[PDB]
Amino acid sequence: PLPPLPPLPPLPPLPPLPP
Amino acid sequence: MDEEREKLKEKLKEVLRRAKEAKKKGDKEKLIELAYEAAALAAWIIHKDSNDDEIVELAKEALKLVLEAAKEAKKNGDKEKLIKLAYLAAAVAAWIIHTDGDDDEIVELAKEALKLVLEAAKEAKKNGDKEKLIKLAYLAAAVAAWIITTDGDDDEIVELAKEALKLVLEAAKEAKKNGDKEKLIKLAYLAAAVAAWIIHTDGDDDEIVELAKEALKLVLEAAKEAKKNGDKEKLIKLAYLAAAVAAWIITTDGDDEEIVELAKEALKLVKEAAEEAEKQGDEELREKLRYLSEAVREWIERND
Repeated sequence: PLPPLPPLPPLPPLPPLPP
Repeated sequence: MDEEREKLKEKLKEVLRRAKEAKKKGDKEKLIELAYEAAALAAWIIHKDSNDDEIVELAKEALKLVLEAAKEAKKNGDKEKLIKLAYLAAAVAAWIIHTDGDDDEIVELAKEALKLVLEAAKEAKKNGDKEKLIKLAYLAAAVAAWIITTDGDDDEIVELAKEALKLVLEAAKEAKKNGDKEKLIKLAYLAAAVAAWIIHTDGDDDEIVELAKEALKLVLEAAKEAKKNGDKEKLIKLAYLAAAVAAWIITTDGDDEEIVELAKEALKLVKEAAEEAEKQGDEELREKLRYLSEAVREWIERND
């Protein structure tokens, strides 16, 4: 059959920390 | 082998053939239909990590089809098909990002899909639909979060990330007014991640500091709801984000009475999450939360 509409993507990784 | 991979491969390659025929022939509404089908085929064929390069090219060509169908639909003047195509473009973009990681032409394609969603979200606010506004803002922030990581040097990426952050903050405010809190939490996650990367890659200005403050108070209230829902896992990541955003503001812009208030609240949030992560047993997160808690205390307590 035809696949469903694109779902929401996974969350992006955690951001880095200040030096 | 995987018979479903093969069928999805030739089925998607069919749709691109028919779409290139309908474009050549001159009918536009079938080209929009074929764009819908290409996006669903593309996002599903890459729904998990695949090693075949032919799979990722069809996904990129499907995205290119969605963008082509988006610029024709804007000239015909159908707002609702433009919003759906914008949704599809970003979703397909971010799934190509998730699977293949970094190749060369996804940067320019994802950038084009990001500008498209920012327009649709403005147009969705004009229509007044809150469901589509949240989803479009979710995609804009998810895509902008990635682009600033891998690109960062491009001048246009700054403005698009700032517009995406400003967009998800508005969507997180209407999600608070609807009632669903799980969607608020994910929007706050994106708000912090983008805000942290903007200060990371591009420094501060008058507007970045103001947006980051809003994203910081947003994740603080989101982590307050995560503690009510009794979810340890999302709580410790929200506390990480709160400290991170608070750390990037203080170490680059400094702190007034408003920033120290939010920093203190985030600091007590991290100490609670550092306790919960050591219970659950997360060695990497346990030592990064200690790094944040110490770094934030040292900066706050320098006038002491």
